[PDB]
Amino acid sequence: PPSNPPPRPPA
Amino acid sequence: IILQTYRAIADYEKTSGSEMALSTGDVVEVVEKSESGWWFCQMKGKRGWIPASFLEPLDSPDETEDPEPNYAGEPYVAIKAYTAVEGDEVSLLEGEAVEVIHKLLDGWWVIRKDDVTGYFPSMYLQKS
Repeated sequence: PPSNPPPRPPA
Repeated sequence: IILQTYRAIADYEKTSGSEMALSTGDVVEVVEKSESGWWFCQMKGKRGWIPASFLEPLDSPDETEDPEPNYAGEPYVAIKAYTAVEGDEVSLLEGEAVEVIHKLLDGWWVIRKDDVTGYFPSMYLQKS
């Protein structure tokens, strides 16, 4: 997968 | 053979080549779920890594499928340094031991390091 974490949750 | 199906609850923009982009309402089939909090999913004409955070399922939409906290905590170590960005996040240095208290599917786990408790990326942690 991507090497950065995903973003925090939104909405 | 029979892929689970989920629904985008917000817009997402690709930041990297492996990612896929979303628009709210899109219905994806899920190929792989990574504890990282990134899921590999397919649409019509599109396939890429998507933040799981941005998905409801098409089953019981409001019921969570996250585990639940284990406040006793479980032993992990940081494999890669991360600096907190939000206030609720925890900065670590490569090699620090922590206690995982909640393995949220979104990739942002709750951890306790001595007297600081907060969120930290699961991708940057490992068991012991």
